[PDB]
Amino acid sequence: DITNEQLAAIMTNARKTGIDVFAPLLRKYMEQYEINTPIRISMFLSQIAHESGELRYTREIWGPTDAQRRYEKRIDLGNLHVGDGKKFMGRGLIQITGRANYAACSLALTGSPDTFLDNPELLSTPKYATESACWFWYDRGLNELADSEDFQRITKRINGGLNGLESRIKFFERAKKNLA
Ligand SMILES: [Mg+2]
Ligand SMILES: [Mg+2]
Repeated sequence: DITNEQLAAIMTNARKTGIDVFAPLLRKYMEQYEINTPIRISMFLSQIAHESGELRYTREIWGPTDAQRRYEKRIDLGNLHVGDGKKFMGRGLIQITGRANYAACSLALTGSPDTFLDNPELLSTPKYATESACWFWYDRGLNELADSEDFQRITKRINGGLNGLESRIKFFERAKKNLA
C-alpha cells in the first residue's frame, strides 16, 4: 500500500532508479513477513534507509580496513575456512556477515544452507537483499518491538548498539509524516 512517492519522501536521497527497483520488492516482502501496519512499516523503512544508504548499497565496501581483516578466522561468524572473511562480507539491505549467518539466511530463503555459501553474491541481488532484511526483521521479533514503538531496541538488534540513531530517527519522523 506504500507508493513509490512515499518511499522517496522517506529516502529523499535515494536514486530514482533505486526507488524503481526496490519499491515493488519492499511491497512484496513486507507483506510476506507481516510488516503490515503503519508503525511496523514506518520503523522498518526507516531502518532500511539508514542501513542501506537509501538503497545505494547491498554490499559492504571492502578495504580491507583493520576491522575487515579481522573477519577472517572468526568462529562467532562461522568463518572457519581460509578466505571466508572477504567471501562473506556484509550483504543485504541489512548487511549480513559471515559464513554461519549466510548459511542460516540461505536455509530460510531458499530451502538449503548451501545456496548462499556457493554463490554469496546472491545476497546482494535486489530480491534477496530485500527478502533477507524482511526475514531478519521478522525473525528477530522486530514486528513486536514496533508494536510497542521501541525504536531503540530495534536499533540495538539490527546494529548491535545505537550507531546512527539520529539518522534512523530522522527517517522515522519522515515516515510517520508520510505514511500515517
Ligand atoms: Mg539531497
Ligand atoms: Mg554492518
